[PDB]
Amino acid sequence: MVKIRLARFGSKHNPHYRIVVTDARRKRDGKYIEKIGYYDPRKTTPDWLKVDVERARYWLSVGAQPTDTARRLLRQAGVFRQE
Amino acid sequence: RNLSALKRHRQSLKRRLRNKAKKSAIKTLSKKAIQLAQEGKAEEALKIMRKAESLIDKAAKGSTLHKNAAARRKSRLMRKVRQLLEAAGAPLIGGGLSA
Amino acid sequence: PKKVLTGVVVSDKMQKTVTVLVERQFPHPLYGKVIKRSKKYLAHDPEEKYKLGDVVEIIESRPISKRKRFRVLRLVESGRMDLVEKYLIRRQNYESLSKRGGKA
RNA sequence: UGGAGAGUUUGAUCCUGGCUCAGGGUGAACGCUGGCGGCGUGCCUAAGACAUGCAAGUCGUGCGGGCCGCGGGGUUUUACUCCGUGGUCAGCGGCGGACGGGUGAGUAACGCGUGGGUGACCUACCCGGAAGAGGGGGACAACCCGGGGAAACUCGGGCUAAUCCCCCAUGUGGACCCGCCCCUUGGGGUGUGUCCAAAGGGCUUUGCCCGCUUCCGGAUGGGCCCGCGUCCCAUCAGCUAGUUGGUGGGGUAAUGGCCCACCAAGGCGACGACGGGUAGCCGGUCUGAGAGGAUGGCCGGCCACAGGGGCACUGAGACACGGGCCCCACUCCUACGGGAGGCAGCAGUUAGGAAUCUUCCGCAAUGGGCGCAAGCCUGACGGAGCGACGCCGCUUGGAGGAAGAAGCCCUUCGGGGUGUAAACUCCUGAACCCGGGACGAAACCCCCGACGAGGGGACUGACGGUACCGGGGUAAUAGCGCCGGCCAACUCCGUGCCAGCAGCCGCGGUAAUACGGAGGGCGCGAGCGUUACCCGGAUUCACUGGGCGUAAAGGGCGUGUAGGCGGCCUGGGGCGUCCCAUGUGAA
Ligand SMILES: [Mg+2]
Ligand SMILES: [Mg+2]
Ligand SMILES: [Mg+2]
Ligand SMILES: [Mg+2]
Ligand SMILES: [Mg+2]
Ligand SMILES: [Mg+2]
Ligand SMILES: [Mg+2]
Ligand SMILES: [Mg+2]
Ligand SMILES: [Mg+2]
Ligand SMILES: [Mg+2]
Ligand SMILES: [Mg+2]
Ligand SMILES: [Mg+2]
Ligand SMILES: [Mg+2]
Ligand SMILES: [Mg+2]
Ligand SMILES: [Mg+2]
Ligand SMILES: [Mg+2]
Ligand SMILES: [Mg+2]
Ligand SMILES: [Mg+2]
Ligand SMILES: [Mg+2]
Ligand SMILES: [Mg+2]
Ligand SMILES: [Mg+2]
Ligand SMILES: [Mg+2]
Ligand SMILES: [Mg+2]
Ligand SMILES: [Mg+2]
Ligand SMILES: [Mg+2]
Ligand SMILES: [Mg+2]
Ligand SMILES: [Mg+2]
Ligand SMILES: [Mg+2]
Ligand SMILES: [Mg+2]
Ligand SMILES: [Mg+2]
Ligand SMILES: [Mg+2]
Ligand SMILES: [Mg+2]
Ligand SMILES: [Mg+2]
Ligand SMILES: [Mg+2]
Ligand SMILES: [Mg+2]
Ligand SMILES: [Mg+2]
Ligand SMILES: [Mg+2]
Ligand SMILES: [Mg+2]
Ligand SMILES: [Mg+2]
Ligand SMILES: [Mg+2]
Ligand SMILES: [Mg+2]
Ligand SMILES: [Mg+2]
Ligand SMILES: [Mg+2]
Ligand SMILES: [Mg+2]
Ligand SMILES: [Mg+2]
Ligand SMILES: [Mg+2]
Ligand SMILES: [Mg+2]
Ligand SMILES: [Mg+2]
Ligand SMILES: [Mg+2]
Repeated sequence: MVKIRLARFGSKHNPHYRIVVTDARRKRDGKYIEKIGYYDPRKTTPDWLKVDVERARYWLSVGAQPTDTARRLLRQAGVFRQE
Repeated sequence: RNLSALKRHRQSLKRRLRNKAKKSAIKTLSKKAIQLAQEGKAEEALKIMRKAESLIDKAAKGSTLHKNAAARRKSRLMRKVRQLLEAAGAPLIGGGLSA
Repeated sequence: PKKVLTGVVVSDKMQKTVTVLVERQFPHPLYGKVIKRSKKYLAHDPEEKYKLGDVVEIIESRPISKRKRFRVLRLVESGRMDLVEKYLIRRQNYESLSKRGGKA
């Protein structure tokens, strides 16, 4: 199935991830279906997480499955906040 | 040495037999039905035709034929059987065939 | 869009099939001038309907054989053996180009 | 935000023309030299051969067991026998092993690029919707009993569970024949007939969780087809017999000579067929003013390959690198019968070579497989290690300091040079020492809420006692090339067409700024030179952007085939050409 997961993009000791949609079977850094966010785990800037809940919600609706820290990040942007 | 891809192997040899058998049963039944129609033996020819239609759809149940491969086989068969009783049949036991 | 080409039937010699000759101008990548250039398609003709010289639109289509992947869609201009003749001489020439000559 | 030229044919000249330099680039290697760090990068050759270790498994919440323990029962006691529980092992079964990872050998091909087509198709796991699980039956491992082989391993007999196999039923629905309607290639309806379903498991047990069945849709991935693009040789000119097309079969998820039988005699080529050579293709890279040229190495995408050659099984998917069979070549075992292998996974060894790294740490992060979960596996990966191999940052000190030591070097014998350089005065304080010491990590999980949204909690760091912060604190490596012109920089001695230099032009035949050394000078600087290769200057294959009376170049002349090209006026079409919109042009 298609996943929502992290793609490692920074540099040696400088991790930045792209939050991506992709078939589970790509390499982690290979061709992805759509970037739908980014994550800087060092919080080196004020702007260290970013999602696009609209698209995130889209891919969930067609059954993308997010990895365990992708969903954590998605939640942190209120992808799932329903109230 | 040793894996249990080893297991995967011997499991396959099992399936290789299950499939082979199921499929033999069809070929040999389908032929039998076709030949009963070349003889215009309509009631009996359909009685076999319907059993073979079954063993086919039954094959497709699990991973032997599956699909539209059974549909292929079914069609190919039901064609020849109707077309071979064009030779003065009148489908008697009238099973397999739409009026 | 299934591709549609327009051409000249230059062969009836087959059962349910016509050779169709299709030209295409275009400017030459480096040297500019407009170059003609052509290619023969084998097309599906199930009524053996179209005849030597007819100008037909030919359409992309699901394979009929090796070679045959087009069907003759409609008839544009009926009859004109100049094109056929033009094409015909071109292959007449071929005979010359070899290892001998004279009356050959 | 874009274009520099020079040296060399002559006694001199102008032109033609080649050769050479200056510039940029590099997975480099070689020489002399070598201090720190960050980030990259590192078998170009043998797709040669490979020791050793590790590299794909997981699930007891599908099933039944063996072995080793412990505990509770039925009896008055033993014997026998029943139940519970701990460890362990494989077996049956499910999912994964078709991904990830390696390489570029082959391949000039729908292989790749790009844009389309599929009324000619498939898609496990995932999401949405509709509906369903009622009866019954069977076998094979495990285990038990025997045989055979040295071994790898193998044969026979008996028992048994299941989410293993089958039969009947239910038919939402679907498949197939025939018909009918709408569509229009095999798209979507509809009727009769026929055919086709299912599996159980766990509980904080009646109602939840995880599964199972059929169908319809989505999503992702893929098959196949087509237009167009894709190197050199014509001293390769003709090629083809499944060849080209038809009919009907076979085969497949599906179109197709894909394969087969029969029939017709086609198909292809100078717009380069057939043959030979070479090569993985692209995103991109380098160069260039551009147009071009060159290239495909890191990373990303496609393809192909897994000692060489075939092949099919299983399966959603493979004709499968760590699966199966056969043939070939090697190496190993061998009781001579027969067996065991396959680093182009990570390291590592050897061989070839001018040359290419550690048998390192860790699953903490990201990602993948299985598992309800706990977790397990992961040489993917995250790091560390080696090499100046590249890039970038940084140090070997700063301020003062003579009319100006000493040595060395010139000298017109007065002087001049190295040279504020050193010595020396003061100042700072790379190295080193002490102390604190990270970010990367918040989820899974547990509690509350409702296993939702939301809130609370706990656990977790290979790198690493590193980064960085603070306190101490020492004047602490300089090399290499060049100095005739092109080309920045000249003097002495030695040498005598020798020894030697030399990119090109040319130096050396006793007063050499060209050889060798010295002093000095120029250029770069932890580097500087050399070789090799690429583009450039090279308008020196000229499209941009050249030529042919005598420099190289008009065919000995014609004829006229293909082809190229084509006077003036009107009209239609709108192929070329131009315009707008739009889609594509991933990272
Ligand atoms: Mg298993
Ligand atoms: Mg001369
Ligand atoms: Mg001269
Ligand atoms: Mg001159
Ligand atoms: Mg390094
Ligand atoms: Mg190599
Ligand atoms: Mg391990
Ligand atoms: Mg046990
Ligand atoms: Mg087990
Ligand atoms: Mg070739
Ligand atoms: Mg294409
Ligand atoms: Mg569903
Ligand atoms: Mg038995
Ligand atoms: Mg079953
Ligand atoms: Mg039934
Ligand atoms: Mg090659
Ligand atoms: Mg140029
Ligand atoms: Mg090898
Ligand atoms: Mg092979
Ligand atoms: Mg499967
Ligand atoms: Mg199969
Ligand atoms: Mg495999
Ligand atoms: Mg393969
Ligand atoms: Mg291997
Ligand atoms: Mg290795
Ligand atoms: Mg050697
Ligand atoms: Mg390394
Ligand atoms: Mg993980
Ligand atoms: Mg790594
Ligand atoms: Mg934190
Ligand atoms: Mg954990
Ligand atoms: Mg000078
Ligand atoms: Mg002298
Ligand atoms: Mg000298
Ligand atoms: Mg010189
Ligand atoms: Mg530096
Ligand atoms: Mg040029
Ligand atoms: Mg030249
Ligand atoms: Mg020109
Ligand atoms: Mg010229
Ligand atoms: Mg002359
Ligand atoms: Mg001449
Ligand atoms: Mg003349
Ligand atoms: Mg002449
Ligand atoms: Mg003419
Ligand atoms: Mg004109
Ligand atoms: Mg003309
Ligand atoms: Mg037009
Ligand atoms: Mg555009």
